[PDB]
Amino acid sequence: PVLFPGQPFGQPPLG
Amino acid sequence: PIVQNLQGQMVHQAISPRTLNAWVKVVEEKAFSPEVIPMFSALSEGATPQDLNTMLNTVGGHQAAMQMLKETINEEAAEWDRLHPVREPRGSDIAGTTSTLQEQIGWMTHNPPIPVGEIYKRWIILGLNKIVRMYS
Repeated sequence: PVLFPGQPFGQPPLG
Repeated sequence: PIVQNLQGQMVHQAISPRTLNAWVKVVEEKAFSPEVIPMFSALSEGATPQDLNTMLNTVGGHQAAMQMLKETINEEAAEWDRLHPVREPRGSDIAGTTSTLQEQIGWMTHNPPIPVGEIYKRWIILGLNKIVRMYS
């Protein structure tokens, strides 16, 4: 997904 | 946001601390009553995806709701990608996780616009309508 649970809105993904 | 200035040029301004403080109060007082959506829309006139994520991240203490909002964004972003065969923005670019502010401004002021702020805003409002419904 674009947003993981407990990834802030706008946060680029760690992978 | 992207605003029309006095000369009539479309220019970028940072989302203002005023706006952000108003948005903080909206959420605090009203939680998710019907009128939260009109406030959100009014406060996010011309918003870039960067702006919108700044507003969203101020939301504290509503963890289930904000998860529902993420679900909607992911759904809308996935359908966007599927309907825009594979620079043009992807779903993650519209949501601001993978695009720069200058990219966002570049799309928003493209001729004709690729209005990523308005698109992302549509996704968010869809999400908020589902949350508001749930609190009804």
